[PDB]
Amino acid sequence: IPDTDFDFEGNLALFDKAAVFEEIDT
Amino acid sequence: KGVTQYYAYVTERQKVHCLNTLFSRLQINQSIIFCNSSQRVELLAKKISQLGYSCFYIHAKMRQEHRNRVFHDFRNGLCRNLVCTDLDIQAVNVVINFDFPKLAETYLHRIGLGLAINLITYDDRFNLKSIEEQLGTEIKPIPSNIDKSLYVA
Repeated sequence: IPDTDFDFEGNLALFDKAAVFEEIDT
Repeated sequence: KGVTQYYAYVTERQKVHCLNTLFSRLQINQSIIFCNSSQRVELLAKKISQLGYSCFYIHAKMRQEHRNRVFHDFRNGLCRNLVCTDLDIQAVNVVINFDFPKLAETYLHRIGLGLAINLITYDDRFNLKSIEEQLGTEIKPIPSNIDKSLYVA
C-alpha cells in the first residue's frame, strides 16, 4: 500500500467517458 | 442539494490506495463510506483501521439493536468514519461510494454542504451513464484541488 498519493489524473484518462457514452448510445 | 459530485476512475485493486489518499487530502469532519456487500463493509473497515484510522461499520447481517447503537454512536461524533451498505448527519461533509451503486434511486439515498466521491471501475460505466441521464446531472472527474468552500463548514 504505497505511502504515496494515488494518481487520480493518470487513471482518469485510462477511461474516456465521452467516447464510452457515445459508443453505448449507438 | 449542496452536494458536489465527483468520480475517480479506478480498478478494484486501487480502491484502498485511492481512499487512503482521499483520507489524507480531503478535509473531513465525518465521512460515510458505502460498499455493495456486507462482507466488503467488514473487510474495508478492517483495512481502514489497519491503515491507522478510526472506523465503525454497519450492515444488514447484524442485529438491529446493535446496528442502531453503532449508528447512534456515529451520529453523536464518537467516530470519524462509518462504512455501511444501503439505508443526514450534519457533521458528515464527505460521502464515499467505495462501491458505485447500481440504481439512481440507491445513489439518491446515499447522496441525499458536502462532497460525494464515486469510485468508478470499468464495470460501473453503464451504471454511471444510466444514473447521470436519469437524474439530469453530471458527475465530473475528480479535480486536482477541490475548493474547501464546497464541503468544509
